[PDB]
Amino acid sequence: ASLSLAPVNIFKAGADEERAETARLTSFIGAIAIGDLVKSTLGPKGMDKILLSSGRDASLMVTNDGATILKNIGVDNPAAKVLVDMSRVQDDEVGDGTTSVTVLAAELLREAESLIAKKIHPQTIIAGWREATKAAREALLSSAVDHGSDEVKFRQDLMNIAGTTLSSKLLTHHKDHFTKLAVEAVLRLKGSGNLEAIHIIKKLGGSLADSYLDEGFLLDKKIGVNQPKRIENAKILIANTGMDTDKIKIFGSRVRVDSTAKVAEIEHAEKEKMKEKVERILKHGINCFINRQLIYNYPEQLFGAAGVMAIEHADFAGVERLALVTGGEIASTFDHPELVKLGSCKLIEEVMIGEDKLIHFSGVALGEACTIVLRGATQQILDEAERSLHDALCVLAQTVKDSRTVYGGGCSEMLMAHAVTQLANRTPGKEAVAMESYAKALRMLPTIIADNAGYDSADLVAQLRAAHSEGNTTAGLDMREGTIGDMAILGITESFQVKRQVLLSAAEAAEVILRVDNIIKAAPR
Amino acid sequence: ASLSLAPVNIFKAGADEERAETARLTSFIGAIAIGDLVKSTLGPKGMDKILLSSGRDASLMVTNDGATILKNIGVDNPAAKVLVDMSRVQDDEVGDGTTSVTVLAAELLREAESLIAKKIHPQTIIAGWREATKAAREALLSSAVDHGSDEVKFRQDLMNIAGTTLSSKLLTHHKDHFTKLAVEAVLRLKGSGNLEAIHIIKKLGGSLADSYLDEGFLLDKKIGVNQPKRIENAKILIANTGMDTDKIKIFGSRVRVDSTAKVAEIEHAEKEKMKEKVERILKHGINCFINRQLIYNYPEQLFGAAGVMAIEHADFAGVERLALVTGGEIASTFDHPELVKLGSCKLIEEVMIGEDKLIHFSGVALGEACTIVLRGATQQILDEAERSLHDALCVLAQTVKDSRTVYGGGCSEMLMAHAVTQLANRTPGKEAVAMESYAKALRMLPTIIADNAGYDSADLVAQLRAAHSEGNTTAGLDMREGTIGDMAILGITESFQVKRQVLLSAAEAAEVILRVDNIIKAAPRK
Amino acid sequence: ASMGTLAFDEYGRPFLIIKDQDRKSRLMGLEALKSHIMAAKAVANTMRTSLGPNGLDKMMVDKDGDVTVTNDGATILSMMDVDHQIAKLMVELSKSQDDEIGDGTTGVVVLAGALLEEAEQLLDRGIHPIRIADGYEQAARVAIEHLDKISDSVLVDIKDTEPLIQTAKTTLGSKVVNSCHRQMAEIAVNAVLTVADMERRDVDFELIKVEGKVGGRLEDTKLIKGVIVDKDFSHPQMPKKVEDAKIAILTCPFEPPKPKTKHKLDVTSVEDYKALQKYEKEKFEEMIQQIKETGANLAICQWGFDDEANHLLLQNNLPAVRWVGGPEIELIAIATGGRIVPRFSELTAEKLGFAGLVQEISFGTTKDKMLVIEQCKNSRAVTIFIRGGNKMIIEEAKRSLHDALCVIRNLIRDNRVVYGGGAAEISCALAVSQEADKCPTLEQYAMRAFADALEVIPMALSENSGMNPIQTMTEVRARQVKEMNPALGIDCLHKGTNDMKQQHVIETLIGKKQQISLATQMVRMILKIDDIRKPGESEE
Amino acid sequence: RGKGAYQDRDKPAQIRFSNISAAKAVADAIRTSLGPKGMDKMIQDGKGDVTITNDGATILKQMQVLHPAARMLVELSKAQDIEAGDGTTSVVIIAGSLLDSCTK
Ligand SMILES: Nc1ncnc2c1ncn2[C@@H]1O[C@H](COP(=O)(O)OP(=O)(O)O)[C@@H](O)[C@H]1O
Ligand SMILES: Nc1ncnc2c1ncn2[C@@H]1O[C@H](COP(=O)(O)OP(=O)(O)O)[C@@H](O)[C@H]1O
Ligand SMILES: Nc1ncnc2c1ncn2[C@@H]1O[C@H](COP(=O)(O)OP(=O)(O)O)[C@@H](O)[C@H]1O
Ligand SMILES: Nc1ncnc2c1ncn2[C@@H]1O[C@H](COP(=O)(O)OP(=O)(O)O)[C@@H](O)[C@H]1O
Repeated sequence: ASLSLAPVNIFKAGADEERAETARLTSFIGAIAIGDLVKSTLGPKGMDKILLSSGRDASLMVTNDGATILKNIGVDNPAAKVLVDMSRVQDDEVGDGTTSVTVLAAELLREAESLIAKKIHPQTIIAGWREATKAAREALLSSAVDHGSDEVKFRQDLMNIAGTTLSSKLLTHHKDHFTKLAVEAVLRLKGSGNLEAIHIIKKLGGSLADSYLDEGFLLDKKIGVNQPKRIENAKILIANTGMDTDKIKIFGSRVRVDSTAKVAEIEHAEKEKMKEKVERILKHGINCFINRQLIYNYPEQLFGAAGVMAIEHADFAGVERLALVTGGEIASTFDHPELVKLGSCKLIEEVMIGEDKLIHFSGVALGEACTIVLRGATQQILDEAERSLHDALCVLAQTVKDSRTVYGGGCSEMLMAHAVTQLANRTPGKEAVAMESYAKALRMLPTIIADNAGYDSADLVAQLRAAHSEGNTTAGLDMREGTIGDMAILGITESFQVKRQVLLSAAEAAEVILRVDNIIKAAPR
Repeated sequence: ASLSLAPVNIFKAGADEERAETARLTSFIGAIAIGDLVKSTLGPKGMDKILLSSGRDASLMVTNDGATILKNIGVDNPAAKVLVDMSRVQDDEVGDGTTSVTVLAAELLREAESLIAKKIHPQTIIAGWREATKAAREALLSSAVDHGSDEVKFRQDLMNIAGTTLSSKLLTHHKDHFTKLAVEAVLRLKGSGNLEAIHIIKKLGGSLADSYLDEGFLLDKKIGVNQPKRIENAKILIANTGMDTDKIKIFGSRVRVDSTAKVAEIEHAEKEKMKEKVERILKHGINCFINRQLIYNYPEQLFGAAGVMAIEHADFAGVERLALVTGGEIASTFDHPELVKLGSCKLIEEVMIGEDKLIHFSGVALGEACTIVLRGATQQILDEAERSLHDALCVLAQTVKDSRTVYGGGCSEMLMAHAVTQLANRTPGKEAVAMESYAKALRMLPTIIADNAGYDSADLVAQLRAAHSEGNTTAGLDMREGTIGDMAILGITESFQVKRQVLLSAAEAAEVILRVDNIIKAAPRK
Repeated sequence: ASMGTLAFDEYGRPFLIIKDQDRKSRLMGLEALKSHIMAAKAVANTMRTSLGPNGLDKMMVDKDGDVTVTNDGATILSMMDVDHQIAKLMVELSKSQDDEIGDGTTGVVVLAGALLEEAEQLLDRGIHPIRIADGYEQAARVAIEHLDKISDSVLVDIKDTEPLIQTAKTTLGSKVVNSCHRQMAEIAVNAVLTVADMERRDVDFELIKVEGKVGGRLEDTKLIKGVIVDKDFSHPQMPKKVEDAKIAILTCPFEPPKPKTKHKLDVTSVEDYKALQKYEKEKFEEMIQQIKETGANLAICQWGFDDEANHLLLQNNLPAVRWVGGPEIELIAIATGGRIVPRFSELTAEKLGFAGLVQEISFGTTKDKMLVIEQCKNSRAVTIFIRGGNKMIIEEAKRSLHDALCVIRNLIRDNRVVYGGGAAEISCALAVSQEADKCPTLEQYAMRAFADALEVIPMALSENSGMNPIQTMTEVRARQVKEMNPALGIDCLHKGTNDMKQQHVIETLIGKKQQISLATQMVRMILKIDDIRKPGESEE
Repeated sequence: RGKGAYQDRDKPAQIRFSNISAAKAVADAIRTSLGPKGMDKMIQDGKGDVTITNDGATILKQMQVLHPAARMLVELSKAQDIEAGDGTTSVVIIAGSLLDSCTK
């Protein structure tokens, strides 16, 4: 029975239950709504999107990646919340394919709606989809190719993959140069899998071509007054002390005086203690000093008299990457000047770019940190460029970890679709119908990928289907003229692990969402 | 340059026209609504539908045929009006298949909006649908069969076709008796298409199995007071004479007298003229008189003195059919007894069924009429019975006019499916995709056909596909077992002409609907 | 029995009976019982769809906006906006069945639903609830006797778990995790047998936590015989991997403890200030030397440490973590065999737990790592790590492993088991029909009511999948007449055979008898209650 | 073998349940006046017309109801009265009970 047509509604105010078909209608309609809201960023012609803040903040951002929309969007449909959860999972896994897995899930749900309207049970659909996913995964691994051993081929595949990632973004104008720059940046880590080490800056104005890579480090903390402005070839030490009005941590201590003479004596004692601490710091043999918290007037005056620069407002990430790139060691007790390693740098300077004073590091010792200069007229294009660069770094790291790759741009999509169609016509029953709907969603993904360019779909899809039937498993759609051809020679390749992860995530999300039959609601607040 | 975002517009009070894509959305959702309201009445497991007008009148209809269902319904989508029009055209052409063509058009528009979502243009859709309709018509022509030359084969085909037609109706229990009755009535008409020659009574009480095609007739008029209650072997006289408050048509004459003696003499004049008129009536040698208008006390008293039956309030259609079947004539001047034709009758009596008195007629001369007694439990089950009988008579008459037949019940449907499937596989382009969606809707019609009983769809589709692959143009579904069978052996037979008309009309209506892009609305009157 | 009572006294004066009677719907008696039974009707019909492997999964959005997609009925209905006390009573019924067995919680609810289904028609016939309850109790005794008669038991002990693996796979088939049923069964049995007591004692579920992180693939779900630590090392250059580590239990911050009562210290002169500074410095020195005296590898701080302590630990190269939750401290102390340490006074190398292996785990570009502890020679805690494509499949895996482990615990408790999937239900229906045929007539209506009530389980199983229910019902009943077997039932997975035993489906007999008894008792109690008070003021 | 037809559409079923509910409302409003041991009906007209009797079909003619099922039950009762003349009250009660059975 259903509570929709019942003598009583056992609910509080605002809580309701709806008929099974209506419940799935609402859930899957919310899911497909979020799906086509994230849609239209597929392919190299993906249109950008503004991430506006409805509140008084009014923070306006633009991005071509749909995951940014997913992380910052209001949630109404519970299935939409499930979709954003799985998409965030995929994004934390790999930096590309998040919008791909989201749109695949949205389609799978909309043809699930259509197929249930076609009088098919959800369990049969789930079984057919599981069979089709197994077939698609086996086909994808059959055509998967790894070329990590060959260093020249590995570098060429890195070129292709970074170009693939940047094609969907607006940076396609300098795609090749930014590609070689990012590949050099990722190889600068000497096989290190971390990505927070690579740091980026923002500078208003200038052409996009002005963007480049800095091998050293870029710093944007001001220098003191009395200390000399520029001293090179110094030793840099990182400290975790407050370095401001240092007082006894004992809570119960208090001062009880009968006259101002003892007050002045205590003030002089505090000044002498601060001077002793300053001398203890200077005992380390340091000229460029780095601090986290504030530095007051007396210590900065003492540093200026000592001719030693103190750098404040160095946050945890900044000191982290500075230690990674120079080998400096963080310290909190300065009673052992020789027991803490000091940072080694070749050249330090305070460059003047734009209308700001930026400290630039050159000749870093360890080199385990990359600093990238990005130039843009507006902050929006700047953040879009940095997000695209970060996604490129993520996909490059994923390729470095495993070099198993496949031919994308609809090519491997046609492989999967062909395998699933072959199995569907091989098998009888409504499971075949469900998994053929799976296959048609698979085919319609690159359909809209290409149609985002205002091109034709059916002719190219049929041509690629026929060519891959002939055995042209390396044939893929070319965005340059909206035509077909050898996908590899276009220099556009996709990692096999990313494709497999996207396929599995979409399959599992569709399976878990489809099993929902009825929606029950508690009392809203 | 559209109205999606424009600072200024041109509209009247309450007027807001709507763009092409949302025009397609609204028209197609209206078409879907029409199809849904006409569907679920297909196949032997069809389910009846009730009507209830939104006003306080609440017009209530019970019928298994979708044509009457769509006859009485509020219309707001003009495409819905197009659908109602084409269904009514099919109904005026033949009796059966109107719901079939309506649901075909509805599902075609469904697949049309699906293709629109699939990013295709309507013109290519229309071209592909024309090509697919051509191919389907060719395939239907391939397996057409006619057996009208042999009278016994023709009667067997009539038996099968009427049984198939009445299976989708509620009378499936007595299908055999009803089919025999329909065959008897059709062959009693001598092949004439005069539907007005057929009348069926709606009387309350009894069981539907008791229904029979009596050779005579029934009169619902009342016997006079002084008139005899039983006259046998009389002569049927039908008149247009008013003979009530009889006055000259000249309205320019009035009575301006100076004495009541003049008025009394005038009244004596009208009573004498009434006596002369009664004498003129009686001199024709009559015993049963039929009149359209009312009868006063003096004429009935004189007739009772004269021993002549009088029948009043018999409408023009009934008396005309009585003259056609018997031999009487309608008259207005009684100075020509020899120039007025009279019929021949054998049995006129009264029958009491339940608690109502009916004047029973029997012994026809020509027999060019069909009257069937119906023992309906309620008024609505009666209405369903007459609707089903009329549909059976219409389809039998159409088969008489054109005796070409085919095997349907999904078998022919899968035949068109196979033909369009090969056509799609043998050509490239979006045209092939559009006509494949065409064929998919064609196959989706048997989905409703079989799901009116809760049977499997895909398994039977594949089974019939294989059967037609071996060439079995007779392999169709059977509601008894849900398997394949020989429609010729199983008796499920359909008229070739009716099916071809249904297919062509559905294709034409779909083409007409797809050619409209924008719908503009003026200021609403409400 | 609506909007109060209309009397207006009897000489024309205004009349008052009950407070707020202008709109009070006064509910006592047979109509009140109708209201309660129909509310239970709604609850049961909304809940029953989660029965059987083909049974679908309900979702709920709580008052806090958190979704929950679930297959196990107990947790499906455990968070319902219950208003009438009968629904709450059914909730405690489900809870009692769940903590008594763990599986079959759906069975009691559906059985009670069908019992009330025919009870309401029996009430409409004009039958007072007392005789209905007595007949229902007689019927429950008959059903329990049949269940005892058709029992069959096998070996369950720790040495052999192949039947346990089959039972776990059968139980998890109803859950979406049925893709890798063998893998989850094996890992679950390994987890439960990692630490367990076989002398009819409880297994420490405090030490067995089902926790995992999103990401990866479902088949990556693997068992970690150890402890999972969320926190990470504070220093960048600090080493991330330590082997053969020793756990230093610490329950005090790395700062000089302060007096509990309010205190005042008078610092007046330069000498006082310098003396306080050097006292505090020597206190840090004493604390750091005391910490280093034990020589432990890993130090776990509940209250954390400051920057100076962090640098001192860095120079000493002694791995340590900060701000760890108390229950986690208890778990790690039990697993490593550590001892309670209040402060540096009782800090020594002889009270340190041992961790076999400690590692930092990375899941790609997240900047959020975790600490895994395993390989302990005396590990008293074992945890199962589950991977999934999203957090809600993770939750579903959590509850699926929970139910599987509960089934394993029930099997360990006793080997008295039976065959489910409606076959035993059909046998019970046959027994109740026999009792109706062989017992006084007046209560035979309650007899056959209880029979039709027990008949709903195959009803729901069939209509969940989609096969024709009643033809299968009659055919299986006829075959069971031909041969007595609790293994002739519905082939939900469409395996083509009605031999339920051949399909390797095992459920505990204690669970089924408790299900029947609990359902009968709850139905009898609800039959005898006809009082609920409502104000019904229809506030605006 | 296994599953058959999914049977996705369900709303007309519950609409038919509503029709049966109306039919039973009329039926149990009619039921009481059967037999010498029986007691007259319990039905008041919305307009206000009043009749008082023990023969059922008179009450059937009392009601001016909306649902077509009730109207055709009235037709059934009057048809039975026309045909035989006795048991008309029984017919309506049987019809309502059968409708509830169809529900179940
Ligand atoms: N040159 C190309 N030709 C065809 N398809 C491409 C090309 N470059 C990228 N793509 C595809 O477009 C998709 C869009 O990628 P992007 O928007 O960066 O993230 P997501 O993959 O999550 O959508 C990629 O998944 C990729 O498969
Ligand atoms: N025994 C049968 N087996 C299969 N199909 C049938 C059978 N009887 C009728 N049909 C089909 O059901 C359809 C419905 O017929 P009916 O409702 O009488 O008129 P309409 O075709 O206008 O709806 C018919 O077109 C006919 O082809
Ligand atoms: N393979 C199977 N075939 C038929 N019935 C099954 C099968 N597996 C389990 N069942 C039945 O389905 C019922 C529901 O089990 P499940 O949903 O796993 O937990 P719960 O019993 O708590 O609802 C069980 O009582 C069992 O008898
Ligand atoms: N004296 C009697 N004793 C027992 N039953 C009676 C008696 N008289 C009538 N009945 C019962 O009353 C029922 C209905 O009869 P009645 O009310 O006259 O017809 P209706 O219901 O059409 O008005 C019959 O079935 C008959 O068995």
